[PDB]
Amino acid sequence: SMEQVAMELRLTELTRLLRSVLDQLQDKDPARIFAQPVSLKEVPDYLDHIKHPMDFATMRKRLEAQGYKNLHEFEEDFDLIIDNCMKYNARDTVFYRAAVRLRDQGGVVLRQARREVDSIG
Repeated sequence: SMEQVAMELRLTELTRLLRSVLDQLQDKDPARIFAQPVSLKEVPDYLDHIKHPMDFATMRKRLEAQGYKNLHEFEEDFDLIIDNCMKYNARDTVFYRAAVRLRDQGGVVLRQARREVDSIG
């Protein structure tokens, strides 16, 4: 149908906007602490601590398969990256501190993304 195509153009445009949001969030992590999944070879207990691991490469795979239906789902994954880190790593660590700085900096990008998603529909 024509509606299904219009829908798919919206999903495609959302994917376009979320791709740009993802790039901007990831620039706030120049150390690449959140770039890839936590290694289960190097942290073999990780899943005993963290039940839903997340990272930017995993978010990008979902994104490129148009797996985010709306901004809320994308924010959920970004918040997992942060929140997982802040639970697994202690407050005095470079990892925890990196998550705080990413949360703080990402806030600004996410604020305007919500406006753009509402605004453009």
